Amino acid sequence: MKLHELKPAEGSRKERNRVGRGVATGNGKTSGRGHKGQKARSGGGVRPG
Amino acid sequence: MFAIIETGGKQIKVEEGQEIFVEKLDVNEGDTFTFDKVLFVGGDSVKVGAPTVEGATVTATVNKQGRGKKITVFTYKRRKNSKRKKGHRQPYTKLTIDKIN
Amino acid sequence: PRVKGGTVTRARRKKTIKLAKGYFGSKHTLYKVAKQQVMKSGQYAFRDRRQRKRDFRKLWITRINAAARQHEMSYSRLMNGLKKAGIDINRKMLSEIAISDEKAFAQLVTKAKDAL
Amino acid sequence: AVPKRRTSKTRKNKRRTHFKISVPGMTECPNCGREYKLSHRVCKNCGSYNGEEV
Amino acid sequence: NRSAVSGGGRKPWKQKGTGRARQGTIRAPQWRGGGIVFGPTPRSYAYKMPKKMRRLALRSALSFKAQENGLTVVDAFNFEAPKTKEFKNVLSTLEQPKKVLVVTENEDVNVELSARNIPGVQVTTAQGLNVLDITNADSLVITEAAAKKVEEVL
Amino acid sequence: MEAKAVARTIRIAPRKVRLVLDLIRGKNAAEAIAILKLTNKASSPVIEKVLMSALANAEHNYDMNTDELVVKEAYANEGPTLKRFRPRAQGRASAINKRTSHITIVVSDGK
Amino acid sequence: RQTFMANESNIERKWYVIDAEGQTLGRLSSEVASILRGKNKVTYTPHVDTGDYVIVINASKIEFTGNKETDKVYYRHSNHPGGIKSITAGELRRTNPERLIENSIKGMLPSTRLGEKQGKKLFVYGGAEHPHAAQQPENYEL
RNA sequence: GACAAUGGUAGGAGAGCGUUCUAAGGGCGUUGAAGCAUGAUCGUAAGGACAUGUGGAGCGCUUAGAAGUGAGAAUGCCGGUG
RNA sequence: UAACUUGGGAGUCAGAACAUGGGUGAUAAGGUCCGUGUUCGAAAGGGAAACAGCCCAGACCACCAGCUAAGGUCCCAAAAU
RNA sequence: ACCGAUAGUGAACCAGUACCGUGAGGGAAAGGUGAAAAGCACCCCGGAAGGGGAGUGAAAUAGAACCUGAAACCGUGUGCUUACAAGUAGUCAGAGCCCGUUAAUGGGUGAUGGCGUGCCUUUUGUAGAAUGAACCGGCGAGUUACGAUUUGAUGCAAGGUU
Ligand SMILES: [K+]
Ligand SMILES: [Mg+2]
Ligand SMILES: [Mg+2]
Ligand SMILES: [Mg+2]
Ligand SMILES: [Mg+2]
Ligand SMILES: [Mg+2]
Ligand SMILES: [Mg+2]
Ligand SMILES: [Mg+2]
Ligand SMILES: [Mg+2]
Ligand SMILES: [Mg+2]
Ligand SMILES: [Mg+2]
Ligand SMILES: [Mg+2]
Ligand SMILES: [Mg+2]
Ligand SMILES: [Mg+2]
Ligand SMILES: [Mg+2]
Ligand SMILES: [Mg+2]
Ligand SMILES: [Mg+2]
Ligand SMILES: [Mg+2]
Ligand SMILES: [Mg+2]
Ligand SMILES: [Mg+2]
Ligand SMILES: [Mg+2]
Ligand SMILES: [Mg+2]
Ligand SMILES: [Mg+2]
Ligand SMILES: [Mg+2]
Ligand SMILES: [Mg+2]
Ligand SMILES: [Mg+2]
Ligand SMILES: [Mg+2]
Ligand SMILES: [Mg+2]
Ligand SMILES: [Mg+2]
Ligand SMILES: [Zn+2]
Repeated sequence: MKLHELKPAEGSRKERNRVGRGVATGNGKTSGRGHKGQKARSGGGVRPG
Repeated sequence: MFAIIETGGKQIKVEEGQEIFVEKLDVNEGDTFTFDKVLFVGGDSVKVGAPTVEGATVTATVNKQGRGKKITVFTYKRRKNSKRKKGHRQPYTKLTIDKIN
Repeated sequence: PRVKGGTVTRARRKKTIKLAKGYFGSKHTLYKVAKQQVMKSGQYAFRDRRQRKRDFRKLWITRINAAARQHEMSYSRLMNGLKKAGIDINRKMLSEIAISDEKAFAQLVTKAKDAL
Repeated sequence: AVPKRRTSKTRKNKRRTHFKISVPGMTECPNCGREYKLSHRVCKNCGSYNGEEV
Repeated sequence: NRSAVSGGGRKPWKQKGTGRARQGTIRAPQWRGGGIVFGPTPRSYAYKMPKKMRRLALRSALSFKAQENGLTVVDAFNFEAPKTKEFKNVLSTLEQPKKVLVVTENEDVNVELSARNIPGVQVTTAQGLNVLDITNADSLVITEAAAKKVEEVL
Repeated sequence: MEAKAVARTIRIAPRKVRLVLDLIRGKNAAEAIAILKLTNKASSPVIEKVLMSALANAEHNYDMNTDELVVKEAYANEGPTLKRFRPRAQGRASAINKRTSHITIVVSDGK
Repeated sequence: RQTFMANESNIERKWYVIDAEGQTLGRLSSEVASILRGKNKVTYTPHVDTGDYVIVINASKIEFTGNKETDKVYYRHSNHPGGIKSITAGELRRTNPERLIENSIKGMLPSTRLGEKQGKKLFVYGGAEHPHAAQQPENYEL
């Protein structure tokens, strides 16, 4: 292990889900929130209970 | 003398000294291939195959074995956020006819 | 670190315009209009790669029917006869025959009438 | 009184055919041969019209 | 951000009547000189491994050097005054590569200075011994004392 | 051979210059001078000075005889603008553009 | 690929003559339309006028089945309002039968550029004679 | 090799292209970098190279890390031109 | 050749026609409310001139190959005057 | 492992200026010649601006908002085509004319023919006469901290961990 040959173990690291970056991702344009509801808003939600 | 030969799922009309283009074949780039599903024979001596002419054939010489022009498959469905883009180079095999029968 | 969106918009858009080369007016100079007409070209070609087959089949059919009518037959009775006889040459090769030399087509016809 | 659609370069140019101006009613002055002038008008240079200075 | 950006407060134009968009402040992100939406904020990235895992890292690194033959034990260093020319002559007489890590029991000012100005060469003292250091190195030169001190720690 | 002369930052607008250049393009030089000197448009003096400059510096620098010359390409390119404001009613402004031109005139002997 | 396409300098547009003494116009005009488009040639190629010419003769002697000559009607319209004109097929057979056959065949041809060209290859005469023997035509029967 | 599956919205899962910076390594560059423009180029896709003109000084490549990480729409904002 | 159990993540709570058994209505509505099934939604293609919902049928890609479905075979417009 | 002139300070420049408002107050735009000024002696056109040659310079195709210099936009020249034709403007087929490539089933144009009602949003459902966008370019939207939960990884294991 030199600094030009680095490699983690398998499946330790995993790439962040970026959201609202085109429709080909399955999380573009609504970002996994659907259409037009209280849950579809910034801060949108209720108390947990 | 022309002939009609069943190859690549389809039929082709040939002449001695004709350059054709067929599907990919398990064959190399300068070797010889032989067509055995001859269906028809033309010229002065016409003879019909039912389905094929018995034992008649066509020998031919391979020249190139390569990949065709690159069509772009793009499909599109409107106001539903759905597209594909998928490319395709369909292979071929170029032959140069030598003899009929 | 900051990211200026340099070079990538312009590349991706130029590529689309050069696909739109040859189109009318602003469809070869703008990006939005060219993009959307390029998508139309894609779907249209997807279906034309199918239409093409049907078209040429109808063409082969029409020519063969004309030749059979010259030989006092119809397409239907012709292809039935060839089927019964057993010969498996297609419409394309039949058209090419009927065009290039009439003798061999007449011979096919007599074979079919024998079939019937 | 308000257009719904922009006027393409094609229509703009098809309309701007007849807007041009023409070659004027030009001729030579025979007092000086060259120095072309307007017909039925005085020559600015020669001050002439049918031979006579003006 | 939207809030720290020297302006705003004024509603630039009215909510209705104009054929202009809804707007609430001239410093919103959609604007030109507007505030930024999330962006970065000051942070630390330092995190933590357990003691046993970090000691393992040291052992693994040194084992890698010793398997790669980048380990060379010298009796000692004795520099009555610092001299880089003399230290590089030493490194030549020991036939070392360019980029190498050097270890002592203690500071050893004279040798630290005699190698302070060489770019490929780095110095540490067996309690300042780092994975980054001994992996940014093709060889490792250590004294007998420091070797035993590492041995008895680990 | 070729000679040119140019005039940059001209106050007249190109749509109003090109009308005249369409009368000069591809004609004898004296003919073209007369066209400009007899047309009552206001760009025609300016075009004339560009032209006579071309004939002058052809006769001078490149050494061509003024007689054999014709106007090979005479073109006008958009220059800058000067953006101005004409107050229309009810507090509304309306923009004005004092457009510019780059009158170029290129002269040849036919070879 | 291995298909022929027809071309100018590969077409022989022939002339035919078709008499219509005791014949019905639909069962004539279909054949004539096939002739005009080129449906009866092996070199049929749809982007070309591969077809032959036709000369319809004794069109004043044309036959109608049933009471069409009093109940079949040729409506048309001038783009002014109330611009309806109507003519019974019989009265048009009396006045201008050439037009009658022409329109019957042109409704049986396509309505494109090429199709109109193909319609221009038609010639109709209510009489029994014609000028167009300069190009040595031929009789056709069905 | 045999056999099968492969329409798809909200949406869930996975494998990836690219951008800016950084560590290490190996490298290119005034005999001409990036950038721009042109092309009939490769890849299953995002996208990558090669040439030529311009240009005149920085830039890739491998592995890994971190993000101000990708725009066609918000009566979006700023500028430019119609 | 599916099912169930545990746990992570969701979205959905505006539905529509057709056919059918029924209510309401006027044994009216492309009406409305329910049960059953299909299609669309989320499904292109072929027929019905055109026409989400009707009939046939479910597109990985290519092919100037062949058999068929509904529907059709005088011409437009492939194929039986 | 901060920006790099639409960023970063509202302000890289004579900026809390210019401008707006009675007033409190609000509040901009605007960077780059070249190594060096060696910053175009001189002749010609022109009233001048501006330009063409000459000469400085490696370079003026670096000549004063003077590094590079995209797109929209405006034009000039020309190869193929177009004045009986009903067009989401294309795609598939296709002669003819013109040229000659990252030389491989070549490029441009396109007589004519078949098929074919834009994108987004929102909708049971939109060609829609429902919404939005004049075009072009830049800018512009799931992030960070602190805890919790589950999954993956690794370390020690009835111990682990600060
Ligand atoms: K379904
Ligand atoms: Mg989805
Ligand atoms: Mg979108
Ligand atoms: Mg929404
Ligand atoms: Mg809702
Ligand atoms: Mg919701
Ligand atoms: Mg679609
Ligand atoms: Mg951007
Ligand atoms: Mg505030
Ligand atoms: Mg307030
Ligand atoms: Mg408005
Ligand atoms: Mg800011
Ligand atoms: Mg006022
Ligand atoms: Mg499928
Ligand atoms: Mg799928
Ligand atoms: Mg997901
Ligand atoms: Mg962003
Ligand atoms: Mg209702
Ligand atoms: Mg829905
Ligand atoms: Mg069949
Ligand atoms: Mg038919
Ligand atoms: Mg600023
Ligand atoms: Mg800049
Ligand atoms: Mg410049
Ligand atoms: Mg014409
Ligand atoms: Mg119509
Ligand atoms: Mg077409
Ligand atoms: Mg609209
Ligand atoms: Mg925009
Ligand atoms: Zn005079």
